[PDB]
Amino acid sequence: AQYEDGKQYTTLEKPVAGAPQVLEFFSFFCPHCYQFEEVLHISDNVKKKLPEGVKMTKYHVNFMGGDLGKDLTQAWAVAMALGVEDKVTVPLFEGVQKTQTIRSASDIRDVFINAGIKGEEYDAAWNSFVVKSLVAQQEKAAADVQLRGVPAMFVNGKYQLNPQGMDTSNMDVFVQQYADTVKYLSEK
Repeated sequence: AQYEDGKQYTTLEKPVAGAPQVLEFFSFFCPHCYQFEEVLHISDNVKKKLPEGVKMTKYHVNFMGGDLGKDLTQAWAVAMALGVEDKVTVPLFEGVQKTQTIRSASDIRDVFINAGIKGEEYDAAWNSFVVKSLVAQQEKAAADVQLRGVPAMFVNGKYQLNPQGMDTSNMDVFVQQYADTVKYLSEK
């Protein structure tokens, strides 16, 4: 066929019940994730092609970057709670990988402040139980699929994208193939 299990995607031998429809994992320490988000805009091009009704979820992971890696998972929880993902995603990636000005939890907090989130509001969220349960959700989702590398995308807890089975000569064309594949998997 044109789409083949084991080619553009794989099937989880152990499917995950109740999983989000489209689930992307990343780390702000992850070089290909920087490419995916900042250069390719994968999340965004997938969204523009997703069927009516199907929602998109993106979670941060702990297994890169040690202690700062976990801080970033908690910060990403704060980002989701406040709904400011689209304001902090670029400065967090650039702060970790481009300027390398993010070295502490306080430096992460600076990104939010500069983005216009109030200090008191950031700190309140950071320490909140709603954020703790959001950290929990992120951890559980990665655990459910035995996640050991990023970037990663899963459709309906059943299928995992396999971009290594794709031509990267042209980055526009790769992105649309990736997106068209997610759409295909979402209609399965």
